[PDB]
Amino acid sequence: NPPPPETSNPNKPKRQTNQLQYLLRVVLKTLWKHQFAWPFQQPVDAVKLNLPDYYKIIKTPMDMGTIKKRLENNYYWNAQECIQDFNTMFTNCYIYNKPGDDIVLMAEALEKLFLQKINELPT
Ligand SMILES: FC(F)(F)c1nnc2ccc(NCCc3c[nH]c4ccccc34)nn12
Ligand SMILES: [Cl-]
Repeated sequence: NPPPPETSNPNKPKRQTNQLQYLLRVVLKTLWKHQFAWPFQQPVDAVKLNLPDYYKIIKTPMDMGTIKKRLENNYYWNAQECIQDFNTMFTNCYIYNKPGDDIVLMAEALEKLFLQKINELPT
């Protein structure tokens, strides 16, 4: 396993915005409770899950546990940065797997719910 993505970086400029607060309170916390959220709540453990090629393929890993901790730690500058992390998470699942795989069906459902929630954001 490589080290997981950082959740703190003292030199990085940070900001609290209404949209980032909404991404944590509403978007993250709703997706987190979905029946399909569990594979995505922590970094992929390639040793535990016996996926020795996972990080041979996936070079920008991302997961909702990392996103949650970034949001709680005030890591982001803006909502778009956080949205990009969600998109990286979904894309990684699609890249490492194949259409029709159970885990891909899970990511597809979560991505549709994610887009539904970010379609309208607070001002
Ligand atoms: F680690 C991640 F994020 F779960 C993840 N991303 N791509 C993948 C590809 C395979 C995988 N095997 C872990 C156990 C498992 C076997 N069949 C499943 C069907 C749905 C969910 C988990 C599984 N886990 N995996
Ligand atoms: Cl601020």
